[PDB]
Amino acid sequence: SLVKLFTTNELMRWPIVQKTYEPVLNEDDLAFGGEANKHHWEDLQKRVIEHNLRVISEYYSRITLLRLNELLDLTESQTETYISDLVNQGIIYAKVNRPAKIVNFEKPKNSSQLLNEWSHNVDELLEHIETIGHLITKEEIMH
Amino acid sequence: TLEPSTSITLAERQQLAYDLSISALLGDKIYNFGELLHHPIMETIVNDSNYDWLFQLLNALTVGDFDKFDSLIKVQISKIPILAQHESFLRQKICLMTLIETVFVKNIRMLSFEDISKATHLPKDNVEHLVMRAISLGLLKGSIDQVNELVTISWVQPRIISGDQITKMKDRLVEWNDQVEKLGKKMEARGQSIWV
Amino acid sequence: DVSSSLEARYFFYLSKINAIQLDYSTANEYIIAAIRKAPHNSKSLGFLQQSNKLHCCIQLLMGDIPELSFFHQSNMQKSLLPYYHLTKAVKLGDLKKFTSTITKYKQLLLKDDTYQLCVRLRSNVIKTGIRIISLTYKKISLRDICLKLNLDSEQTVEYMVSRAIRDGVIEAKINHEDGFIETTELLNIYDSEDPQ
Amino acid sequence: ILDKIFYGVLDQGNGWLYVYETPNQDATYDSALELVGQLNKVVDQLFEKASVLY
Amino acid sequence: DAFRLIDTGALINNLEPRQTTSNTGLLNKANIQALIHGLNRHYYSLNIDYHKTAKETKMLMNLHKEQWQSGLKMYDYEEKEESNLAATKSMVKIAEQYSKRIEEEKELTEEELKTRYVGRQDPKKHLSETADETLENNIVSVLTAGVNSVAIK
Amino acid sequence: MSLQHEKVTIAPLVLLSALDHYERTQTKENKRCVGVILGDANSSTIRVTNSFALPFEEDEKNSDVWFLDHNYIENMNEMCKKINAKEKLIGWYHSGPKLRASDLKINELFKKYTQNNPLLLIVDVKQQGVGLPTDAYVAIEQVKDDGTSTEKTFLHLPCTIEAEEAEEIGVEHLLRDVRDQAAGGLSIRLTNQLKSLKGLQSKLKDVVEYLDKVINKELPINHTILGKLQDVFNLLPNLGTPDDDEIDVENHDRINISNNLQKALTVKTNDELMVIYISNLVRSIIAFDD
Repeated sequence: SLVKLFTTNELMRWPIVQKTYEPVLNEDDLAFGGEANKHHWEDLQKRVIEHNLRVISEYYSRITLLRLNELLDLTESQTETYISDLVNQGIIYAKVNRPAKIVNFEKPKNSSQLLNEWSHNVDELLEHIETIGHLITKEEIMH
Repeated sequence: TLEPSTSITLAERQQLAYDLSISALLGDKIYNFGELLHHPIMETIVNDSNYDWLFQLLNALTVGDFDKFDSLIKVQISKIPILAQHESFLRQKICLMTLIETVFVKNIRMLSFEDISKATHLPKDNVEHLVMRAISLGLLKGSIDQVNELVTISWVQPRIISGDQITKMKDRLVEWNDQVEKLGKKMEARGQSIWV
Repeated sequence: DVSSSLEARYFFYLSKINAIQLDYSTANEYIIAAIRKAPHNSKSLGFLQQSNKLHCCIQLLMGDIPELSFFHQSNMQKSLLPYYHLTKAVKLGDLKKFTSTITKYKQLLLKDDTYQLCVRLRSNVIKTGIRIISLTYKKISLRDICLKLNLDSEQTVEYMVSRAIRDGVIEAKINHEDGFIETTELLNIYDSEDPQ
Repeated sequence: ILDKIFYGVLDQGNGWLYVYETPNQDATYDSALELVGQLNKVVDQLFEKASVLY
Repeated sequence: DAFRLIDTGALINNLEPRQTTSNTGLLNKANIQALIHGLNRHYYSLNIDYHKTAKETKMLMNLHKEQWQSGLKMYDYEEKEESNLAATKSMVKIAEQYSKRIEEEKELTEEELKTRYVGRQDPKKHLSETADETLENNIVSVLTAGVNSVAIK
Repeated sequence: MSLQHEKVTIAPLVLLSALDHYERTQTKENKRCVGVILGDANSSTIRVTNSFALPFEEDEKNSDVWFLDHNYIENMNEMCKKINAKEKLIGWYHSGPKLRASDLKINELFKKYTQNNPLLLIVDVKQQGVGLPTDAYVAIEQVKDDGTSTEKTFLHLPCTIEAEEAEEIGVEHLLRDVRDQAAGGLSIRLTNQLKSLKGLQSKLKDVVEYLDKVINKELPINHTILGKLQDVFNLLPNLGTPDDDEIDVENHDRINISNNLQKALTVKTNDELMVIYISNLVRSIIAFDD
């Protein structure tokens, strides 16, 4: 149940993660409980926040930096600090606008990419319609 | 692929009918509600009290009627705790079903969150949760701007078909037939002689 | 079957008529055309002079403003001497210089039958003055403009710009309620279909 | 910014720095400038040849 | 090529001329060396014509299903930009070469100019072939874009 | 049997040979030549190298009644190895204008000898189609999820050709047409450009009237067809996208290249203008001298 959450891109939040799994797995040692394995429990917050950034990069291309606080369960300073570090890793890309009007997750796309995608679309349509026409014919015999 | 041989009794036919509805109501990726309505098993099995309300639940999903769905569920979720212990999926199912149908019938593939608030009958925070859930199942692909408050859809997952739906798909081709025809007639007219 | 002398004279005649019909656009091509058929010679000099005077004036009536170069590199500087001073007069936006230049040189201008064209440039000093002002300042108070062009009121200069952008030379729009004139120039016309 | 080592522009109308990281100067459009460049040389040389006819 | 045996004795009597009587034919000899030895000493070769029907023509000429899928189908537009870049540069080099040539091209004897100031392949001609291919290529490509964009939506 | 397929490649010989065999059984009017189909398979691409006639009788009263001479098929195959030992049954051709429902029952018989589901290649003898005059099906048996029983049905695959280079030049040698449906110069591809758009019209018409036929004349609501139709719309552009704005910027780019190329051509011909004048100029002197 723990891992199924993380292998999928899912909306989730930290005091949901914390509240469920604190009476479960802080009673078992290694990564959790202890006094030194609480610096390994401390690490899980970072990762829950980070799983969300990965979701939010994919779905949103623009979200408000204030709406994003609400999602991550953070103050504004921390929301930034995490975005910056995850981009350093290169796991996501972003650009933050600092008065918190926008954070836009992507690198801006090259002009050539956009056009190559449009050629790809058209070719699939023509392939569809051809095949559809031959399946129309067979169905006249059936009918 | 079921046999013409008869060795399935009415009990089994009804037992399966019930289970198939249970799977769809408590599912998260079953929009084959109409498929049950277009197979004899469940379409013609309404002939017990259990299959009065159940058939209406499958019908509620197709039309996007929330009020009817809630009234039937309100009674039954208690009686049967299989609905009770799986409720979250069950109420969110009709919101996801209405979400995919709205986008379908339009020729512009974007909805305001404000339009979704009205149509799925959720507050504005929970409209954003609905979008997130749908993309996570893989129903839809596209992008979100929260700063214009839009979700702009680029791809829709295929779904059941019905007479209504055919006319909706047909009209769009009528325009494109027309556009292709007159575009080609004008290009024909220019460089008449340059078809060597 | 024409001679290249016939063709030269012809395009030159259209430009004069055109200027009087406030065709300054077609007039400009036509006079540059006339000179290119026309030979360079000291034998053709009196023809070329009149063509070059006609050309300079056409540009100032556009608001295009002839090159300073045109006057110096030609071997005609004395003949075109009034046109050289007209080009400078309009450039600065100076009513005071301009009134002095056309009176001072009145008779010479009157011989060439271009005295009639020159008086029309009195409007054009005002229009050209405003095109400089919208480039130099994005937002500029009504009063400041009055200082530069020796004008009398804020309300008066508002009429002048109102009329000049009906011709659409200045490419601005007037804020009456705020006291300034704000240009709408930002290009990015390589995103428009204009290059096509 | 004067080097264009990271492009971007310094906005002191409000006190921000815009960070661009995007290509500047398209290769194809550039070489078209040289193509016109060569032809402007070439038509002068045709006109050198055409001095025989005059 | 086709052969047909003729009697050895007939060749002695000069009956190879006999085989071309009552038409001028399309007589030509496509191959000699061993052929003309064997003709001389054995055979009379035949020329080859082809028969085909109007049905069979249509079968032969048809070779694509993409006949109607080639002016709606297009190539990636990065590939087109690469192509325009390549083309313009190539003609830029050929123009410098042409310019060196056309500093003269005014002395007596064409042939002397071609050697001296390279008109070896004629950079005029060379630029014409290159210009014309990419110019024609771009008109189709723009036309494909504009058809699809307006018609489909 | 291979239940994996993707495409059918066809040699040119196959088509022509079935038309020859068709006229020499003297078949017409629901008597349709049926021969065996020979080639490579156990391959997603069905590669058909050859075809031959079988002794076959088609009754026109009933097409569910047919004659096939089974014994002949084994003997013929031994002689196929003599030619090349890599030709086996991979189906059977039909010569008719279109698919019959007696063709499903016929297909049964060739299963016995094939390591691949048997191919139906319709070789038309009126040479219809705006691409190749061949349609291609392979019989597949599947469950249908529409609430209907398990069918064996002929499902369409694309048609393509693979031609030996040796053979292909024979096609060029035979063919005296300079080709107006294949690439060439500007004008030739200008026809090819219009031809494709007119092909789309015809294909676009047939779908509209199929959809009308379903809800008034009650042809099966076939979900698999209509699903591909839903994806046509999702892959279809929407005005006001920055991708379709980039198309405007990309138009400018190639047109400008044409604009400079057009100027370049104009320059070059003006060199020849002056040349010819220098040729006339000399030839005045020569004439005057004579």
